[PDB]
Formats: sequence, structure tokens, C-alpha cells
Amino acid sequence: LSALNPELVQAVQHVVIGPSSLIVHFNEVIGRGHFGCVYHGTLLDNDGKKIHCAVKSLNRITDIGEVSQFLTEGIIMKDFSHPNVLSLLGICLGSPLVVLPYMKHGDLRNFIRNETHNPTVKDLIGFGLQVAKGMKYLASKKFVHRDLAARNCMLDEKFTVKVADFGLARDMYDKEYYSVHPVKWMALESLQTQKFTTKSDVWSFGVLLWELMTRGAPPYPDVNTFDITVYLLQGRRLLQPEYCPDPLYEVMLKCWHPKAEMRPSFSELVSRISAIFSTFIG
Ligand SMILES: COc1ccc2[nH]ncc2c1
Repeated sequence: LSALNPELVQAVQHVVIGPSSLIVHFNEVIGRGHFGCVYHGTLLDNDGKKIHCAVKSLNRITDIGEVSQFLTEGIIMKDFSHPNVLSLLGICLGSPLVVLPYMKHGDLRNFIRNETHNPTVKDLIGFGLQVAKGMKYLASKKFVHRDLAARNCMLDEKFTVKVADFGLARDMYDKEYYSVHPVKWMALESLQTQKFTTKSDVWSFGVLLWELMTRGAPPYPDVNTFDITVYLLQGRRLLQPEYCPDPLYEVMLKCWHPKAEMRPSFSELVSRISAIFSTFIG
């Protein structure tokens, strides 16, 4: 730690959580290991209010050059705050820690697949609108997500949807095994060139909307990941879900236009989806 550059240490101070402000419960994981080494924790704010948090231990960080790049990503991500985007509460410098808000209802895909939960069509469209608002915020900061899908959004105690799996919250599903070891959400040009843009996140958002309206059905279940490019080049697309309003399906189809410039912006998506949501009684 003494080997850290002083001007970088000064710059990261506003992101750094002192060890006396955080109680990490390394004896209890969140989501029974289905998110890697993410632990329950308690963060104390300046007023002494207890904040339930999710603590990720970054064990892949060894050298001081990796620590320094981690400090920078902490600095950049601390400026990303929106009601529909998972915020960074801070970082702690054992392995460096990432401190995130605790999400009571886990990932959005599991939530909508859960037989015990009964979201209405209106609630589902509401989740999509919240995702569009979070992406509208990321796009406005020129941040390209690259892995937008229902499994990568979370729900808090108030059922507020948060776009996750980016910045320091990335590799959300990276699990470590003892002996073992997103093409169906990707825009056609991303499958062809391996390049990602905000217009390719729009494509992914269209797929996420389809997941919401089918209550978490897997897209293209009968198509091999290799065969997806040819399938899309033939002009085939995901079909309209049973309980999906026609104007909402039109919005999905616009997201999958082969010309990236022809797809709506997240701003237009927020506009169009908010108008659709407002037609519903609740
Ligand atoms: C970065 O991975 C996670 C995983 C589960 C989580 N629950 N609440 C926050 C949170 C973050």
C-alpha cells in the first residue's frame, strides 16, 4: 500500500471506505454462491446510519499496477449515479473490496421466472421502462454496457430495477470451480465485427424487453449460438410474445433493425415506452 502513487491516493480518497466504516460478513454470501464471492456487509455513513451492502472481494488483483487501475475504475464509476443503475458505494483497500448497494430481490430474470411472484403486464413494461432509463443515463455518459440482458439487472427492496454487471460490478456470474473450468443478445454487427456501441446495446435492450414480456423465456431456444448470425441475416427475428402489446412489439423490432443508425436511441425508447406504460390501468 505504501508503494501507491500519492497523487492517485489523493484522487481516490472520496471513493475509499475506511476499514472502520465497514463490517464485512465474510461468513455469509449473497445468492447462495450464484454470484461468486459477494458477501453481506454493513456500511456506516457519516451520520452512523447502517446501510446493507453487497461486498465483492477482488482476489484476481495482486500487483500494485492492478491495484492502481482498480483505484481509477473506482474514481470513474463513483460518478455514475442514477435511480436505474447500480451505484458504487465505494472501495476498500487482504484483497481489495468493491462495496455495492444490496439488492433484496436479486436479478430481474430470476424474479420474473419465479412462480411465487405475479407481475402484471403493466409491471413488466414498467421494468422495461426502468431499464431504458438506466441505459439512457449510461448512453448519455458515452458508456457502452456490452452485456445487457435480464440476468444483468437487479431489483431492490422497492422493486426498483437497476442496470448492473458493468464497471466494478462486472463478472456478476463468474464462479470459481474445483475441477470443471451473450451471442443471443448481441447485435448482428457485433456478431460480425466483435465491436460494441450504444446502438448494439439498443439491440440487446430489444431482447431484454422480449425476456420481460415472456417472463424470462430463453430467446431462440432452437437456434445454435453459431447459427444466430445466419438466422438474423435471413431477416428472422424473435416473435411477438403472447401478452405483449402490439406497439411494444413494434419498439422491439425497431431495436433489431440491421442498420445500427436506424435503431431508436435510448432517449426515444424511454419516450415511446413511457407513453405505452401510461395507457395501462394500475
Ligand atoms: C456484483 O454482484 C452482485 C451480486 C449480487 C448482489 N446483490 N446485491 C448487490 C449485488 C451485486
